[PDB]
Amino acid sequence: ESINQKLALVIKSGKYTLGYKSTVKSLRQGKSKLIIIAANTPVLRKSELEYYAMLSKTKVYYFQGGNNELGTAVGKLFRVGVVSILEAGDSDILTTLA
RNA sequence: GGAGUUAUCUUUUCUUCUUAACAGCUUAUCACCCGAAUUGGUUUAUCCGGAAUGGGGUCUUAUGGCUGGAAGAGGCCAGCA
Repeated sequence: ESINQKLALVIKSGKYTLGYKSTVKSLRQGKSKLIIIAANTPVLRKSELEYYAMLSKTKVYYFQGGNNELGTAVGKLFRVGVVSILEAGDSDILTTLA
């Protein structure tokens, strides 16, 4: 499974949140278990979500496509840089590594 | 405030007067509102704002207007020696 297939399942039973400030919260306190980082996410602010994730030792999914492919997988128009997955729910993203 | 026209006739008809550096007061655009849940802006709007979120949160520039200088000075037009 690719994570964009499983993102539609996070919407229902699980919880996600989008944003730089939203992911900054979630890596510092550690409410996110798995973040997603896209391709064309801005210069400084992308690197910090890699940093804080390695620091707290929260997991990072490095994405295949760009911000448009990531944004359509959740559901807004804008160039979604990150998706912070708090709870999985219906998503089979846990049992990818078994 | 001043004058009803040489010719029939005219006092709410025409004309003249009707003003003033600076400092203080304090507005459109931009960006840590990047970020972005939401949606003010004819609107296509990812955008940015009423409204809501962080970390602990807010800000610059600036047509005009308001206020001070001006206790004082000019000026339609007249009164005396």
